[PDB]
Amino acid sequence: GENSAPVGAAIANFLEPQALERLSRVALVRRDRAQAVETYLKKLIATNNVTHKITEAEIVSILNGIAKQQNSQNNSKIIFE
Repeated sequence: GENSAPVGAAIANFLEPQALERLSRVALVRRDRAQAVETYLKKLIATNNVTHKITEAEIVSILNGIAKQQNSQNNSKIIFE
């Protein structure tokens, strides 16, 4: 209750009921994917990105990217030298 936000409560309220259930199902098979979804939300809110939440449409799209992200790659901002 209240606006305490221990650690995961702050991000738990930034999700959808239907989307939350989906994340639980995927985590059962691939926890790595579900871990990135929960960590991604906290990353955006903790950083500054707080203009939208994660719905069933967003969670499915991000989940697909999460699995694809782990495909032997580590270049994002270090490609200018």
